[PDB]
Amino acid sequence: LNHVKKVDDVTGEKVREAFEQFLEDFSVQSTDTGEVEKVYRAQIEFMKIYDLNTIYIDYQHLSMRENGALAMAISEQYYRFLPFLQKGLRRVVRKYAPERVFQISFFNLPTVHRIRDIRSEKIGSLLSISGTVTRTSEVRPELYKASFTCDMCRAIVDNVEQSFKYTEPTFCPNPSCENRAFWTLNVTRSRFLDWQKVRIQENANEIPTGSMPRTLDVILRGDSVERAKPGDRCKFTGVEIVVPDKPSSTLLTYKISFLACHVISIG
Amino acid sequence: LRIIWGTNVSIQECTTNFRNFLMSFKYKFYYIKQLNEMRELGTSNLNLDARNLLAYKQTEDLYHQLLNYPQEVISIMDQTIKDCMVSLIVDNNLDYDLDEIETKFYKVRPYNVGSCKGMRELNPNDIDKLINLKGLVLRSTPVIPDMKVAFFKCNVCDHTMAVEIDRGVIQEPARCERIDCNEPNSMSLIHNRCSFADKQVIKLQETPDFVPDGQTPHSISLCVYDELVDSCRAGDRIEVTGTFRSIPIRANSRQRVLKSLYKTYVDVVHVK
Amino acid sequence: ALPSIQLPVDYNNLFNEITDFLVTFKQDGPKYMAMLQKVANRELNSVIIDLDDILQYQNEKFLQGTQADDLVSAIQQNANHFTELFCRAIDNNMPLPTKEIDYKDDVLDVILNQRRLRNERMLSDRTNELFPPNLTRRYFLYFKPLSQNCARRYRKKAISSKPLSVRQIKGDFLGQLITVRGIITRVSDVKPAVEVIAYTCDQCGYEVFQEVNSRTFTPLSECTSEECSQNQTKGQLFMSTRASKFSAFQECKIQELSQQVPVGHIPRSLNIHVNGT
DNA sequence: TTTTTTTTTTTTTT
Repeated sequence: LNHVKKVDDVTGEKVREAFEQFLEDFSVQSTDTGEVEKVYRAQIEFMKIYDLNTIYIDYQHLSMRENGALAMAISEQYYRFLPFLQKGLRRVVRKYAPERVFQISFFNLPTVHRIRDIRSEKIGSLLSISGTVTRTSEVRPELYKASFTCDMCRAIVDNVEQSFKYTEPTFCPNPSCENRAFWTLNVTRSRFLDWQKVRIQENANEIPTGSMPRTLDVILRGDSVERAKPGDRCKFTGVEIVVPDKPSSTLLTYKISFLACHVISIG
Repeated sequence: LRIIWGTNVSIQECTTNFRNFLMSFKYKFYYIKQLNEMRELGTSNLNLDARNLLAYKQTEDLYHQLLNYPQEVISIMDQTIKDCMVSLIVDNNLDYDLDEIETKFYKVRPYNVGSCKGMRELNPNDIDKLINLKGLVLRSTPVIPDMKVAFFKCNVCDHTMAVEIDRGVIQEPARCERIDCNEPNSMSLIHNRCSFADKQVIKLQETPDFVPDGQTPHSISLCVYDELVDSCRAGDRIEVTGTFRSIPIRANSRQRVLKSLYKTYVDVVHVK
Repeated sequence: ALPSIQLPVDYNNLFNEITDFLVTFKQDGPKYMAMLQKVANRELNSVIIDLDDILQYQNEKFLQGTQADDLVSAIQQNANHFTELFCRAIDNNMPLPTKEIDYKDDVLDVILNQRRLRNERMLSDRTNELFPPNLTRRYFLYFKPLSQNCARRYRKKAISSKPLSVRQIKGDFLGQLITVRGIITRVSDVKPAVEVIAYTCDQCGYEVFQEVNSRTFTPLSECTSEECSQNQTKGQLFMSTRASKFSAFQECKIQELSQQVPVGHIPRSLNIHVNGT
């Protein structure tokens, strides 16, 4: 049974090679004494001194190449466009460096937004927010991809299953294993990462007494995990999105889930 | 006249019968200058007044027709005044650079139509009507994400096709788009990617200044949308307006069965 | 499988007695002919049917023959069916015009007006099994007690009558219309409940009416309408909240008098529902 | 085939 045909990403792919250029083609301000060359090549090959599987880039600098118009499509449509930024970077560093899962972080964002400022438009978009920690919870692994199979009786199919449930594998296997069936969960081949849930509280100085500040969770996915300390206010990356527990999918209930691919302790 | 259901309020009349409503002080016992100040600011959100169509004619009855069926007339009104804001554009011709401010949406905020007393007096006989209400804001519920256009995929092909959520419901095709493929493959709904808008909820006491004496005041159930979300902080008796809404709830738990008594809240059109 | 046994109780003729009970009478024109109208005239909602005149009417139905079967005792011995039968015949002799109905005016009055006008007109195209009688009412039915000084006719024992304590309340009192006295406590706030409750359909429309029976029910969608059904694939359908009717409901517990009670024995409060006017 | 639960007693504590 042939697979035809894959699609597409279109603009997302245009932004793939365009952001590929930007991540490769500087991304630099000052010639000579700068702040030149690339600085990201210096940074990624210095990141190959380490291979911690993470990067730092400025959004402000991301403006300059397209005057920020690409920064837009990566601004609101970001969640949609992530898978390309990474493998595009990977395509680029495949020209440079080699057991690899790369993690993006964007900082120096245009403006700090409030929790009261939190709205549905921000979904799949980068945003800067800061405030006080509540209850850091112990770190427990992120599935990313897993190996689970068979699936009746050994399909050994290992990849993907990265959906947010996170169950399950066993989807459309082997051939011919015909699962259904058990996944069956294969844990050992699965690469894991992070993560801890830290609920941020809205800061007192800004909040308008009487208020009782209404606050939600910041999840720490990325090596930026754990860097926080209770009581501090910290710049965050937006990624509004949503979480499962009003609508239902007829063959539910949802709420705000704040994530950051990047965090700094400032504040 | 475009007769509609039992609401039976004529389209392409109210729009027109509101269209001559333009330019009246009058009387009173603004008007178009509010419509006028609106456009430079581009804030949208018509504030209105109400009473308007009361008592001035035309539409002395339409003032009632909105009270009777607000869900409809608000749709018509916003729709009309979008075009009336377009109609003011033809005098100055090219405006605001240009037709995009005509693309920018508008909405009416009717308030102070009659005064109905408390949640206490509220009745089943009227399940749709606008109500003057009071009481202090208790708490602001967390921001509720809301479903507008649901996004879908499959492993077939994999493809990106998405459809409107419409009423609170979700119906995707079991299969399939693109191409074609078809194929038995189940639809892949991305939870996150789909379109969303802001809704909230607030619980509110009924006129804590007033009591049926001695019994405790009943609780106002309010929700709102857009700007009205995070409107004011709380502890505000002040005033509230909106049409009534009620919905049955599932019970035990899960099970997909009704509780056979409708949970009752307010569509909360406006507050001043 | 479900054994079945004859009993002297028969609803058949009692229905007829109810027809002759209402609109035909004198002592209190009669109260049942134009007040019923005043309900259909929309100046009143509650239909107050006194056990008093059930007694006085049996004074017209016995003494004063010809003799008639028992009523107030048959009433307070059952208490529930007499609102589904005694009231169901009221549809028959209710005045038509009635006076000055208008339409809108009242919200949803035009809805039901055009409900059955679009129903008969969409039924007129198909003809060129009906909305249940409980759907169009706009009147509640309230029985009132006979203490009574004229209960001394007498039927003697059959009068309760007495505002007995909940301790006095018994298991054989299920399905029995009675007087109880006691203090109001906690008095749940008034809330709408439900009655039929027409949910619209999506492709060719029509409608179906799910009866509101008991305290809960299963919701339903599929498609019932033959046209949206089987072609194609099935007409979707959702609830129309303005097609719904809600009877008024406020439930309140009533505690014992505390001097009705034996000396020990903590007060026993009982559960009550409110319906209507 | 699953259902559904906060006072009262005692305690250690500024």
